[PDB]
Amino acid sequence: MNNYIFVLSSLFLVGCLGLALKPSPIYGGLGLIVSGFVGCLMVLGFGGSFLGLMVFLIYLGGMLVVFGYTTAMATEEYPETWGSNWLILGFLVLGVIMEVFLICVLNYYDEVGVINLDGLGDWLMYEVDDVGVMLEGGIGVAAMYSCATWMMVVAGWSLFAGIFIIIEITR
Amino acid sequence: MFFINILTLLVPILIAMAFLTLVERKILGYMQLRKGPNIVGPYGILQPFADAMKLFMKEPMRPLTTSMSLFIIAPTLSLTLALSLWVPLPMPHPLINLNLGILFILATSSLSVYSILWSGWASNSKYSLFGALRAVAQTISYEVTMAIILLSVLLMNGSYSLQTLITTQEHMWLLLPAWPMAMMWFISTLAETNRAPFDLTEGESELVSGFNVEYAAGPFALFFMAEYTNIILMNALTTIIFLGPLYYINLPELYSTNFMMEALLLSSTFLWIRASYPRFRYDQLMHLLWKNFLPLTLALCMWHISLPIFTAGVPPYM
Amino acid sequence: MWFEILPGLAIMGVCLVIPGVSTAYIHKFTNGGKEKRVARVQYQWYLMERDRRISGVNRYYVSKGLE
Amino acid sequence: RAEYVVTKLDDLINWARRSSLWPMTFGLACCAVEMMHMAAPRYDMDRFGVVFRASPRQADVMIVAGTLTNKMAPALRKVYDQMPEPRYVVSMGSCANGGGYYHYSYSVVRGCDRIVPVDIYVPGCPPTAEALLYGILQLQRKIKREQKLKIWYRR
Amino acid sequence: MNLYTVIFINILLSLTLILVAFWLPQMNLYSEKANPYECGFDPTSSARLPFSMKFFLVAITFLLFDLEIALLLPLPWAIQTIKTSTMMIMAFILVTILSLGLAYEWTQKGLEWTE
Amino acid sequence: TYKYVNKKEQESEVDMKSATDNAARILMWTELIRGLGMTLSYLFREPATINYPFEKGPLSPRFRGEHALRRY
Amino acid sequence: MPSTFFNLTMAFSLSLLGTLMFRSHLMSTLLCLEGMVLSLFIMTSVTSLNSNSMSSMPIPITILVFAACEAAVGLALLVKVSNTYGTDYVQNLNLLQC
Amino acid sequence: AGRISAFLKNAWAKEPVLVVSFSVWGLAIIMPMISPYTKYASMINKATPYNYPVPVRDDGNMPDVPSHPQDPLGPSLDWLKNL
Ligand SMILES: CCCCCCCCCCCCCCCCCC(=O)OC[C@H](COP(=O)(O)OCCN)OC(=O)CCCCCCCCCCCCCCCCC
Ligand SMILES: CCCCCCCCCCCCCCCCCC(=O)OC[C@H](COP(=O)(O)OCCN)OC(=O)CCCCCCCCCCCCCCCCC
Ligand code: SF4
Repeated sequence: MNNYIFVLSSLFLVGCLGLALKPSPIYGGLGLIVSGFVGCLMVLGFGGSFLGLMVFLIYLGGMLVVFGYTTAMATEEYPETWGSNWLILGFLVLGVIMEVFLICVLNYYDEVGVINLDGLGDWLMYEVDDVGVMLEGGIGVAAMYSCATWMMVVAGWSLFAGIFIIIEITR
Repeated sequence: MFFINILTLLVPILIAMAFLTLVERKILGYMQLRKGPNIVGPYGILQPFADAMKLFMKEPMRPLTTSMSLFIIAPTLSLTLALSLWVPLPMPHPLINLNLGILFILATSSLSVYSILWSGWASNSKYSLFGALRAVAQTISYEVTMAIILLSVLLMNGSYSLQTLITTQEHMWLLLPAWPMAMMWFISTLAETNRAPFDLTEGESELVSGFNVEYAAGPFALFFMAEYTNIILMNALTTIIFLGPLYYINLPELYSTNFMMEALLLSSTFLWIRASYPRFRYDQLMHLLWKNFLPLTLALCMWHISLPIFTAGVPPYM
Repeated sequence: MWFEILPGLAIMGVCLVIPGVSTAYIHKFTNGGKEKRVARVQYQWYLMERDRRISGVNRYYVSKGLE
Repeated sequence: RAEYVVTKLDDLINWARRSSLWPMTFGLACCAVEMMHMAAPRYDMDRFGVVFRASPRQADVMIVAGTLTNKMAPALRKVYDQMPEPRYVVSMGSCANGGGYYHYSYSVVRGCDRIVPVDIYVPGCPPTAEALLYGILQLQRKIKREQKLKIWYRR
Repeated sequence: MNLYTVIFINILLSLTLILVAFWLPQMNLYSEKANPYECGFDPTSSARLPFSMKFFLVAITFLLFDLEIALLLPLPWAIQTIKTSTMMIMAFILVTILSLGLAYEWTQKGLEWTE
Repeated sequence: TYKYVNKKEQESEVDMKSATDNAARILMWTELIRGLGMTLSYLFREPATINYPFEKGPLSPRFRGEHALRRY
Repeated sequence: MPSTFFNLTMAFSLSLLGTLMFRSHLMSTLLCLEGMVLSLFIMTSVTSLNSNSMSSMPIPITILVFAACEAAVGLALLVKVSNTYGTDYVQNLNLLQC
Repeated sequence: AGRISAFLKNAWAKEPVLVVSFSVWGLAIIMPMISPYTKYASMINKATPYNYPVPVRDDGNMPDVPSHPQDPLGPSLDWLKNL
């Protein structure tokens, strides 16, 4: 329980590690739908249920296109991804041993407090709201329409122009 | 005492789905002037057990040209999700109430795609690559609308919690305020849940058993167990979001009892469709749904924004 | 005739009432004859975790009669 | 007792395979027309748990209607060698059993049985749709009387 | 925690149902039923070549709108602001420029399946 | 003698009554509803199927099947 | 909170370590560029969600409207890399140094 | 007119979708400007006491609501009732 988010966090670092080794874009895309899901857990492990689901709505319909084009532009006769060579599988297993190494190194140097495996799980929320109402996220994201209505025009204009910026690149 | 609730939540939907395989063969039959199953049981009540027990004895094809890891995970991922969407689905009081209990549906509804993409991509075959690609431009088509047809309804409701609509519908069905939404929702409940008049993905006649052709019996059932399990959700939602049955909280089994009466119609309404209409050729479906529904959606999306502020009808955040 | 369809429906029709009517009677048994008492906000959780602390650790009980 | 349990399991294992057998969307000649009239509202397959699925991986029996030419023959055993192997076969017609007409032509195999092994043979030039239906009811008991767990116990 | 009790199950209900599908059929896998299908012939090409789609531009307009959809989703809470006149306007401004962005593409032959 | 099958196009300056007549065919897609009621007209019919081994369909005295050698 | 951000900063870096070492695909580098964004979404949300800085909660979406609009322009160039070559290999575009 | 008003007649016969969209668009922004009840949306939404109303301290001033809630002074919304 106390070791909840350190697990969700290290399974994210790994979901972004194999993502960095650059297998075929499918098993990288799979490597991001996972880490995007895992991102919905820790964002939600610290409160707001909205923001986590968003990543887990964008980068589903995001990676649904990444499945489409890779079948048309980015794909070999043989994908040759993870269980296909030993150059990736070494630096996929020695990245994880480097992880268990490194985090276990600097709990010995428990002076900067970058990780405190003994003082773990006890510092995650920091005095939230206990008696309270109308506090969740989505009240903040809805400031696009009150008191932060410039985040709104500036991002809407990007999508108004993306629709024109994109076709002149195809044409 | 919670496992005894899941046990009474998953058994009574895998045992229902099974008899939708039957009911999808008889109702279609009598329209075709042909009796369906009559023999294995009294009136075909015992045919899916044969069909089920038949499929877990045949050789699950491990094809020579494939990716045996994603091969096995897609049906694990299909039967998981569409079964796991029943968790917050509120017959009056749900197993798991959620504030964002409908974004849970949308997001997990989208992961039912990757069971169709990873399958046909893993399985080396032209007739399955297509069915994978046939879902890509299908999700691209409706998923813009399964949100806004679902937002603008939940815009004159408040929170995304599905439980609130039982109180929004305490005296009226939302079908009457939003029949335009309910029309396009019905078709968007029909593209998602690829079972359809426009199937386009398991096309027996074009793409024979698309996304599904290299799969033999063992893994094969987990899609039928997932597709016919998902037919009942997206009608069960229409019996919550648009057709609001009776709450009256001293007999909560009146909700669940009228929830039955409409969900079977909307589950029996899909059955008239497959026996009544052909497919959209896969270029119309995205010309039928970015051109005709998408503008008409944004309009009513805009109308229901200026519906309460025009009048007063602001949903409360309880 | 068409009446041979009703078994496929009215056996499917004694199969989707259970997850609705079982979901309540299983709550009332666990929650003490009350409803599950869902908590959407941080206030309704405080009342629980208060009422959890005015009794034995189960929170579906004691009220007036005390002082 | 063990044998009695295994005979009933082997009688109960077959009830599924024989009721819900999914034939395969074959064709090739006139004979296939009668299969449609066996999908028709007179002699319904679906009433017998018999369903057209147009892929072998989903199939449980091949129904060979029509002249099995020499060009089609690789495509007939490339297909029979794509099912799982409770797979069964049915040879509709006299063009598929022996090549009735065209027994002496050069581009016709003189029997489906030259190539794929067969469980049952339906005769008739166009066998009546109530004569495949007698065959796929007879194939439906030809593996009611298979003993695949019995001969495992005594082995 | 209560949901992990629901969903680890459904993996097991799937994972326990798949192990009883590979280890209880009595298989006979040799060579020619494992190899791919293409309707009774040996496939010409290798099944994993460039597909060259034709809806390439619409997939991007979706890729832009899934943001825009996400950029709508806080409206059920935005109406519970005290202003409800910038939320009024700025909700019209977002939906309008979208349809303008959608109508420009609609005329300039974006969603038309290049061919 | 020949008969045109698809030839009716003639712009009669369609009055606003003939527009809704067309604009409610669309926006309620009702031409299809005339098909759903058409299949609803058949589940309530008697399915023509027959229990085969107990109800073997009709033949005629010239139906030629299995050969046989008659005898005086 | 001070166990993930070292673990998320270290997840940004591996993706920065990935989108500088290529492997013969332009479309796996664009792909590695979105998980780069993603660690900044989360390492921005939490900071805006343990501090209860709801006023900054509009930011983790504005960051992300430019995560797909940049990918959109990114994906659309592959259409114009493919239509020259049809292969999408980064080693195939070297005729500018001339 | 005729050269504009009768163009809408085919656009209502054929293309009978954009007419609704372009209408409901133009019919959405226009109605709150001619309403009797649009004033209340920023008022029914301003009455909700989500946060606690901090009381001031009496310093011989502000003849407002005294130290008594049911006292006729102050924002007594009888408009929400009897709307
Ligand atoms: C075969 C491959 C399978 C792998 C993929 C499986 C996909 C599963 C389906 C995806 C889930 C969709 C996203 C869920 C997000 C959580 C939904 C949510 O927002 O509500 C969570 C809820 C708290 O939210 P809320 O209720 O609104 O707060 C107020 C308090 N009532 O209550 C909570 O806080 C609970 C939140 C955590 C629940 C997450 C469930 C994770 C399940 C484990 C997945 C990994 C599988 C295990 C490993 C097996 C190996 C494969
Ligand atoms: C008072 C002032 C304020 C008022 C504001 C409100 C203004 C009024 C708004 C009116 C809205 C009208 C209805 C909106 C939906 C209409 C959608 C539509 O127009 O669909 C058109 C589409 C055809 O498009 P097109 O490509 O042009 O084809 C014709 C080519 N010759 O048609 C199609 O292609 C769809 C075909 C799909 C058919 C599938 C079968 C569906 C099965 C039906 C299930 C029946 C039960 C219904 C259940 C409903 C859900 C509860
Ligand atoms: S046996 Fe007769 S009906 Fe059958 S394929 Fe040959 S000619 Fe045609």
